[PDB]
Amino acid sequence: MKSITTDELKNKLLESKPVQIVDVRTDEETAMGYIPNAKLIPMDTIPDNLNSFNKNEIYYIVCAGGVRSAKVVEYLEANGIDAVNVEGGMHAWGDEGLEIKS
Repeated sequence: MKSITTDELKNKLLESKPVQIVDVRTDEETAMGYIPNAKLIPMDTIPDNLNSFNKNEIYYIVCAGGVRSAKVVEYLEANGIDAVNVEGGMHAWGDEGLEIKS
């Protein structure tokens, strides 16, 4: 399984092309703050949202702790979608610089 640390993912904020981050936590969790610009697609709803992903992009999958996200990476790979688990999830990312929607 492809994997990336939160520090390495943060480093990609310095890059030209925008990175695709998908937060698969529940609505209750993401409501407390999520990574700016992340797609919010709770895990249980992922099979209903295959058309949010395309076959040309890499998707970095984040959950609370990097467990749920790993199962989502396997599911996406079985559907032909490049996905990378974000190690340690939001626990590793921290709670600073997050967005909450008005």
